[PDB]
Amino acid sequence: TDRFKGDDDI
Amino acid sequence: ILLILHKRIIPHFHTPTKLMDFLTDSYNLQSSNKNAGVVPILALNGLFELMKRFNLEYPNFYMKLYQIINPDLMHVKYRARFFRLMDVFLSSTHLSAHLVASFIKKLARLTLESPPSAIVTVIPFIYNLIRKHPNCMIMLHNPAFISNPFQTPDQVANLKTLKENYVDPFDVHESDPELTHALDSSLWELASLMEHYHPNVATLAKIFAQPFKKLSYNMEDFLDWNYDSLLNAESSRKLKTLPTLEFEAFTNVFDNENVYLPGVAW
Amino acid sequence: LVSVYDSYNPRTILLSINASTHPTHVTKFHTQDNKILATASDDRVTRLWDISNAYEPQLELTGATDYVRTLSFIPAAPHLVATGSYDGLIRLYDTRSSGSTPIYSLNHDQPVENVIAVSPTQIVSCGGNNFKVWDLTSNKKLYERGNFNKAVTCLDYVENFDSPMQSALIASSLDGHVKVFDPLDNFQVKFGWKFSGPVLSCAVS
Amino acid sequence: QKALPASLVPQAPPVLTSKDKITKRMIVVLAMASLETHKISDKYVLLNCDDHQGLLKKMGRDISEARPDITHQCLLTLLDSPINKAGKLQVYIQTSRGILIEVNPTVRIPRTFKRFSGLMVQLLHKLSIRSVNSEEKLLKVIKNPITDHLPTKCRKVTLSFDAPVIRVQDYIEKLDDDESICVFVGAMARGKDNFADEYVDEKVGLSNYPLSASVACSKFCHGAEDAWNIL
Amino acid sequence: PVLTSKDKITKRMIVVLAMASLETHKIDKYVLLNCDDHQGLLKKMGRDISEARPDITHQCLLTLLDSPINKAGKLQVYIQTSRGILIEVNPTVRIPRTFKRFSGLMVQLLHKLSIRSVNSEEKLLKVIKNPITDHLPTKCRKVTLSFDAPVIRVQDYIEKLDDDESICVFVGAMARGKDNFADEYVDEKVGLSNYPLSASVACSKFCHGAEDAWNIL
Amino acid sequence: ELEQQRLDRMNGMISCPRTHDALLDQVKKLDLDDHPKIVKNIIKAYQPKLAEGNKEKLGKFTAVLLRHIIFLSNQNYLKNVQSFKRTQNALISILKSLSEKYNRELSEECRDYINEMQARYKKNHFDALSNGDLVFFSIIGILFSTSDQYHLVITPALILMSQFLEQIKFNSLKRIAFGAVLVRIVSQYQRISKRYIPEVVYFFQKILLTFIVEKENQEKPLDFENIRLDSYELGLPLDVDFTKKRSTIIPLHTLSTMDTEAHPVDQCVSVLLNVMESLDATISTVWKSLPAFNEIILPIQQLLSAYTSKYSDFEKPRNILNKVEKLTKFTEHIPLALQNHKPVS
Amino acid sequence: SLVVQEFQHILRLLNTNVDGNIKIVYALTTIKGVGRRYSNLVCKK
RNA sequence: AUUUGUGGGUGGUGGUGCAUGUGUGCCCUUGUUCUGGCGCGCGCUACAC
Repeated sequence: TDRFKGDDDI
Repeated sequence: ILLILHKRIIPHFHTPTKLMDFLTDSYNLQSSNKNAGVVPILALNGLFELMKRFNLEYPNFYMKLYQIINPDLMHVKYRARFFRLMDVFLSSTHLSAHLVASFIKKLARLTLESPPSAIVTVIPFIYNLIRKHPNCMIMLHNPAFISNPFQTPDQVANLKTLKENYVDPFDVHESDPELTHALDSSLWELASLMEHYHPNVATLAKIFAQPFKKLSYNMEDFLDWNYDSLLNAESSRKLKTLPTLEFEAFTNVFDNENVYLPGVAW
Repeated sequence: LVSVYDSYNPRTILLSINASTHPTHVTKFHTQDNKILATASDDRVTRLWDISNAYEPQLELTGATDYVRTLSFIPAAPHLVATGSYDGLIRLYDTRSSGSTPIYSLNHDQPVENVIAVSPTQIVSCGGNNFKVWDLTSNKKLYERGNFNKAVTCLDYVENFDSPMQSALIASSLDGHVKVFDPLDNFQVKFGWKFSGPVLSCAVS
Repeated sequence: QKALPASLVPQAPPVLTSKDKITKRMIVVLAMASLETHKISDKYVLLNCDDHQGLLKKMGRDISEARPDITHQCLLTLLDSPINKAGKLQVYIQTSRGILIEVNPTVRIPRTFKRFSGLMVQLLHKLSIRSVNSEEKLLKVIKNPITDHLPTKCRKVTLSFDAPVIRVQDYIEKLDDDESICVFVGAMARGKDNFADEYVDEKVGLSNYPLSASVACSKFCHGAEDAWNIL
Repeated sequence: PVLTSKDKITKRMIVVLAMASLETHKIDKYVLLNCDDHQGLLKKMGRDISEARPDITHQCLLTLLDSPINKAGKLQVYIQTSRGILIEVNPTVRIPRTFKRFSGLMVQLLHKLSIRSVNSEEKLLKVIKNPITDHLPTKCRKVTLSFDAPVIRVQDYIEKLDDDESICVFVGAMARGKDNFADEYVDEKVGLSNYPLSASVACSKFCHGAEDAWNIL
Repeated sequence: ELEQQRLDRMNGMISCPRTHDALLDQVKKLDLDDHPKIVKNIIKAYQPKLAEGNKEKLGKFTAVLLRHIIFLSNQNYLKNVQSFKRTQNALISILKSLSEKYNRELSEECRDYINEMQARYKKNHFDALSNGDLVFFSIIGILFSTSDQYHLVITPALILMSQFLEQIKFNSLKRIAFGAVLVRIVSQYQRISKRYIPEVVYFFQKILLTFIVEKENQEKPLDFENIRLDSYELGLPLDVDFTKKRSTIIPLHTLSTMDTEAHPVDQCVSVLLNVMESLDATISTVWKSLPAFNEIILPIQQLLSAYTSKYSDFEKPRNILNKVEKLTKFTEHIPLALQNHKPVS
Repeated sequence: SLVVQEFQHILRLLNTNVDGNIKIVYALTTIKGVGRRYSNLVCKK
C-alpha cells in the first residue's frame, strides 16, 4: 500500500 | 418456420425425428439468393435440439460452424441467437487449442469491420474462450518478443533477427479449423479496438491488456445491445457533464465551389 | 496436482506432486516398473516421475503441438512410452535416449482420444469415428474400423479370460454405443450395447 | 514453443520467516546494534548519543557507543531495497547486549528517528510488535543463537575492511542453487569484527575505501539483485 | 582532486536532489520545519503536513556522500529546495550523522548563505544562483528517475554514455506529488526498478551501477 | 492552457421569438439577406444588460436560431445560392458567437434534435434524413470539441452517423453521396483524436465494390463474395475517360435532383473520387497508426487492384497502392504482448 | 467432438457468502444460526 | 417614489531591505467576540493436527 509514504501519524 | 421451430413446433410432435431431414437440408442449403444465407443460423438451433434429444449426428460439425462464421454474421440481426448457440458449442470439453484459436482469430477479423453491438458481443466471448483454454493466451502475449534489461547482446541480436523474420501464419481461406495456424498468429485486431470511438467499447477492449482476474462476463447482458439501445443508454446516464466548445475558428462550414469541411459545397 | 494415495485409505496421502500449472488429465503407473508415474498435462509435456524423489520430473517428453490426453506403456519394452495428442500424432518415446523428440510417430488423422497396447507389437488408437490398429515394428496400420457414428472415446483390451473368444477389444463412443471386437478375427464386430447417452468411459473386469 | 503458465496474473511472493528453512534468500544481520532502554527518574527512553550524554557518563559507558541511528538507517536501506519488495530478503538485529530481533519483511519502519526510538522502546520491553491492520507480529524478540533460526544450507560472511575485496554479483553467482546467503554487518561506529567469529564461514570486503554500514548493506543488496535479476 | 562547479571538462556524476524540504521558521529560535516536531505550526500555515520532510534529503545526502564514488571523487551533489534555493555540496564535507545536528547545520547554512571550513580555504556548503545549467558542465546528459519511464540497467546506460560526457540525475526528495519537478531541464526520463523506490534507494542504485560501469571498486 | 485541457479531455479526463414559428413569421416579412440583420437586432434588443430575465429568452433564441438554420438549409435555395451561402455563413458565425455564452440550452436542443432524428430514421429510413441533418452535424463539429472522448453532444451524433453508414442500404447515387458526406463529417470529427471507425471501413468496401461491379452483367467478382452490396445495377462503364477533369466537390443541393435525374457517369466518377480522397485521408491519418493496419487494408487493396486492372487511366488507385505498399513495408508487424505486467510487491 | 455436460466459486444464499468447494452441509453449517443436524435435515428435505 | 438586475475593477490603516523623513526594491498576505483549560516467588490455568 505505502510507497515511501512514511508511517501515518496518530 | 425455422425460427419458431425449436420452441413451438417441436414440443407438440409425437416423433420430432420427422423434421431431421428438413432441418438438415435447410442447414446444408446454400443458394444463389442473398437472403438464403441466414437459414443455417435459424436451422442450427432446431437441429441441435434434435441432436441433443435423440443421440443423432451431423458430420463435420465444427468445420460447418467455421464455415458459418462470415462477415455477414456480424450484420445479421439473428447473431444473438447464434452466439447463444456458440457458447454451449465451444464450451465443449473435447476441443483442441488449434480449433478454439481458429474461432477466436476469425471472430477477431470479423470485429475489424462490424457494428459496436457485434464488437460488444464478441469481446467477452474471446475472453471466455481464452479463460477456458489458457494455451490461447500466447495469441495476446508472446514472451519471445519481450526485450528485458537482463539479456546478452547476442540475445538482442537473435531477437532482432526474429522480429525482422516474423510473418503471419494465419490462413483465412483454410476451411478446416485445425489447419489454420491461428494459434501461431496473433490478435492485432483486439489491440486496434482499444482505439475505438465508443468510450465503453474502448474499455471493453482494454480488458485484454489488463490481467485476467475475472471469470466469464455472463454473456446475456452483452448479447442484447443495438444502435437504438446505445442512444437510450447514453441519453439516460447517471453522470452529467458540462459541454465544451472548440476554441479554434473556422471561416466557413463548407468549401466554396479555414473551411471546416473540404470537398463539400453549399 | 497429482495426488498418490494408499489404494484403500483415503485419509492418508503418501505423495502430492505439483506436476503443472495446467490441468493434468492423465496419471498412469508404469506397468513394468513400480517406481515410475507418468503424468500428461495441458503443458503438452508428459513427465515421468520417480515415486521416491518427486521434486523434479525424472524425464520430460515434448514434441506435441496440442493437448496430450492419453498415454500408454508397451508391454514387452519398458523403455517405450506412447503419447496420443489432439494433433493426431501418436509419438513413441525411448526413455533411455534424450526423450525430447520421439523416435517415431504414427499419424491417426483425427484427434487421438485414447491409445492402448494390445500386444508387444500392436497398438490401437481411437479418435474420430474410427479406431486404427498399428504395428510398431512396421510403423504401418494393419486395420481401421469405422463402425461408429460419433467419436470413439475409450478402449479396453482383455485376453485369456474365460470366454469362447480369446482376446476382446471394447470400444465406447459418443453415440451411446459400446462394441466388442475380436483381435484374432481381423478386429470384426461381435457384440454391442446401446446406452441412454454419450459414453465417455468404459471398462471390463 | 513452450506453453504459457495458466495464470499470468501477478501474485505477491511469499514472505520469509524463520519457519521456512528451505527457501534460498539473502539475510542481513545488523550486529552490535546499540539498542538499550534506560529509565529516567519516570520515562523509559532509548539511549542516545545526542540526548543522553549525562546519563551515559553517569553509567560510565562511552557516548560514542550509543548509536541506534546506524541501525535505524540500515533498516531503512534494507527494507526499502527492491530485494525486500521481491521477497528475497530477511533481516535480523543482534544487539550489543545480546538481544536478537527478527524483522518481518512487511513492517514499515517510521522514517523519523523519534518514532523509531519509541517503537524500539516498546519492542524491547514488550518483546513483540504487531500491526494495525492485522495482529501479525511484525517485530519479534527471539532466542539466541542465530544459527537456530537461520536456514539449514546457508553461507555466512562478515563484511570487514581488512578482508580482500570481492565482487558481490560474482559471489552470489558462485553460491549454490539451494543455498542462502547470510551477511553480518557491524551496525556500530568504530569496532573490530569479532562480533560473529563463532558463526561465520569467512570474512569478505566490499571496497578498498572504508564504508558505512548502510552503504555496505546497500552494495551487497544491489549485487544480490543484479545477480538474481530482480531489478 | 576535488571537483568544483568551475570545472566544465571532467566526466562526472551530478546528483540533484529536487523539491527538497528545507524550511527555516522563526519561533528568537530558528528551526528547521519537520512534521513531527511541528504538527500544529504546519497546520496553522496551511501547507501539507506530509510535505515538510527534511529527513529524506538528509538520508539521501548520507548515502551519496558515504558512497564509494564520492570517495573516488567522481560525484558532485546539488540540492534544489522547494523554494528555489540551490545548494552546492562539496565532496569533502561530512554531513552530521544525526538529524538534529543536520537540522542545526541546515539552519546555519540557510541563514548565513554559506558554510566555511576550519581551514577556510573553500566553502563546504554554498548557496549558488538559479539555474543549475550554468553550474553543470558543458557536455552533460540530464535524466529524471521516474516510475512510468521504461526500466533500464544503470551499468548499460553508463557504458552507452560517451567518454567525455557527464551524467546528471534529478532525484525527487519530495514525498508526494508528480515527477514534473525538472521536466523542462532534463534530456529524458529513465526508470530504475519495477517497484517504486525511495529517493535514497534510487541514489544508491544509480551510484552503485556507476561504480560498476566506471570500475570504481 | 486550452490546448492542455483539450489534450486532457482527449486522454479521458472529464421582440425575441420564443418559437421557430414566430421566427418564421418575422422571416416571411424579412428578406433572405435581412435575416442576419434581424437576428442581430433581436440580440441587441434582448441583451441582458437591458432588462431582467433576458438570458433565458436569449437562450431560447439560440435554440430557435439553430432550428431556423436547419430549416433554411432544408428549404430549396437553387435560385439564390450565393445569397443563401452568405446568409448561412453569417448566421453560423453569429451562432458560434452566441454559443460561446449559451452552450447549455443549445446543447439540450441538439440532444433533443438527435433523438428526433433517430425517431424519424426508425420511422422512414433514408427518406427522413435531410440536408438539414447534414448541416446540423457540420455545425456541431465546429461548436463542440470533437476530440473529447465522452462528449454529451458529439458521441450521440457520432454513433448516429456510424449507424447511418452501417445501416442504410446504398441503392442509389443519392444515398452514396449522402454516405460520402457522412464519412467526410466523421473524418473532420476525428481529425484530432484519430480514433477508429469500423463503419467507415465497411462503407469504403461497399462503395468501391458497388462501383466495380459491372451493371450489365450484374454479377460481382468471385473473390469479393464476402462483401455484401445493396444494388448491383449501379456500376461504372468501361467507356468513360478518367483523363477528363472533374470536380471532386459535391454540393448539397445537387443531391435532391440527382436521385430524380438519370445518373451521369461523370458525376458518378466525381462521387467516386470524393470517396477515394476521403479513403486516402483515413489511410494517412488513422489506419497507419492502428496496429491492425495490414488486416484492415487487404480488402481495400484487392478492390483497388481490381480498379487498376479495369481502368488503366485513373491514377488514384496507383497512388494509393504505392502509399499503402510503402507503409506496409516500413511498419513492423510482430506478435502482440499485452499481458506483460509489473511484478507485485 | 462435442461433449456438453449438465459452477460458482462464491454463492450468496440468505445474505451469506459460501464457498463452492465445501459441501452443501458444510455451506449450510457455515451459514450462521444453523447446526449440523439442521443442515442435514434441510438437505434431506 | 431606494434597491435589484447585468456586469466587473481591485491591493495593502502591510512588513522588510538599501540610499538616506523621503524615494525605490524585496517578501508575505494577495481583523471584532466571550468562556474554559508495589516487588520477589511456588504452584495452578489457558494458548500447539
